[PDB]
Formats: sequence, C-alpha cells, structure tokens
Amino acid sequence: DTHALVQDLETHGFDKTQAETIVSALTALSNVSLDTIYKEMVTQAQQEITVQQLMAHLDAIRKDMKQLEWKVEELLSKVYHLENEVARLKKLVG
Amino acid sequence: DTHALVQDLETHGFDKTQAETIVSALTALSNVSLDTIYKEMVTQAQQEITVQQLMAHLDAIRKDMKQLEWKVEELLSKVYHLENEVARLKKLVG
Amino acid sequence: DTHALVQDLETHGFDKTQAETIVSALTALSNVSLDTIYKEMVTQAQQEITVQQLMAHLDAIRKDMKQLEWKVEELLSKVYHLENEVARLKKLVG
Repeated sequence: DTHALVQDLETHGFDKTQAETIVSALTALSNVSLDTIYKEMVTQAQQEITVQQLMAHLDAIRKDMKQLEWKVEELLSKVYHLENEVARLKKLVG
Repeated sequence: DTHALVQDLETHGFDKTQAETIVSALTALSNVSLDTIYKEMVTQAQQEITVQQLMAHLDAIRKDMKQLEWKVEELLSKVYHLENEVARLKKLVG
Repeated sequence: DTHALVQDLETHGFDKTQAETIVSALTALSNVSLDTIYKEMVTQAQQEITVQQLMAHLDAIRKDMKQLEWKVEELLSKVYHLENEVARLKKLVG
C-alpha cells in the first residue's frame, strides 16, 4: 500500500512530491502489467470452472457405463433362463 | 509509455538523468518479471489447446460408449426374439 | 540483481540511501504483485498436475470400459449359441 512506501522514501532523502510521483509511477506500471496478465493468462477461477465442467463430463460417462453394466447383467440372466428352457426342450424332443 | 513517466518525474523535482535512470530501473524489473510470468504461466492459447485435447479424449470415450450401447441393444432385440421363439416352441411341443 | 541497479542509480545522481530505498520500493511492489499473480493465475506446473489427474480419471473409465466390453462379448457368445440351438429346434419340431 501507498502510505508506508511514500512514508519510507520521504524519510530517506526524498520530498513529498518526489516520493508520491515515484509511487504514482510504480502503481501505474504495476496496474497496467497486472491488467495485461489477467487478460492474457488463465485465472484460477476460470480453471476451476473448466475442471468442474470436465469432471461433469466424466461423471456422465461413468453413469452411463453403470447403467449399461446393469442392462448387460439383466440380459445375462434372461439368457441363462432361456438356456435352461432350451436345454429342457431339447430333452423332450430328443 | 517511457515519455509521460520521465516527463512526470522531471517536472516534480528530478533531473533528466535522475528521471531516466529511475525509469530505466522500473523497465528493467518490469521486463524481467513479465518475461518470467509469461514463461511460467499458462496463456489462454495454451489452455485452449489442452482443453480441446481433453475434449477429444472425452468424445472418443463417448463414441465408444455409444457403439457399445448399440451393440447391447442389438443383443437385446435378439434375446427378445429368442424369448418369443422359445415360448412358441414350448406351445408346439405341448 | 540488486547490486547493478543500486550501483547504477548512485553513479547517476543519487545517494547510497536514495538508491537503496528506491530499489527497496521496486522490490516491494514487484514481490507483492508476483505473489498476487502466482495466487490468482495458473502456472504450467499446476496445469501439468491437473491434467495428469484428469488423465487418471479418463484411464480409469477406459479400464472399466474394457471390462464391460468383455462382459458384452460373453453375452454375445451366449446369445449366438442360443440362436443356433433354437434354429435347430425349430427344424426338428417344424
């Protein structure tokens, strides 16, 4: 912050005006630089949103896979029951 | 950029040489610090490439999931058809 | 880093104390800015770790996918074999 920096310069061989204008210049470049960085780079907030979205895709796929697994298990049981019926039929006619 | 900053210092109790050397120091640190940031941090253009790659992986898995779903559906239709055939056969053999 | 900057100021119309306090101010703002940037933005090192974690989730899903594929193959074989048995049975009774 401004005070303790302007305060420091004044008490180490600078004027009021010299210390404030120096600090005005430091702030000026700081703020334009940060502004350029925040625009060009990826913020942690943007990253968090992207990651949540990718985890939402992964969760939807996992959910589908579970459902398909359950549907294959049901088909397997029905196939089992038909195998028994068919084996029984073969015996009757055979 | 340089001008209005050196201009400001000179007109607030600094020399030509004092204002330029100050500004030379600000530039020096700004430029090395930015250079270190632009190298160490992720740009939007790099993010986009990474995200697209992750979305391509997710799309391939979704596409494999769809094909497997279709293949289970086919199996389902065949099992249904065998259920009906077997029920018909049981009827014939009395 | 500090030296050649304090050295430059002194030799261009500044004191020992004036040159060091200026440089102390440049360091102060540099370091708070960088600290704010490192907290708010995504580094390449962070990105690599996040990407590896997402790829570990994708690899777990691809692994589960293979096991479900195997299970569909086992259903398919059983369904195919029942189709043949049934086709044969229909001929015998038909």
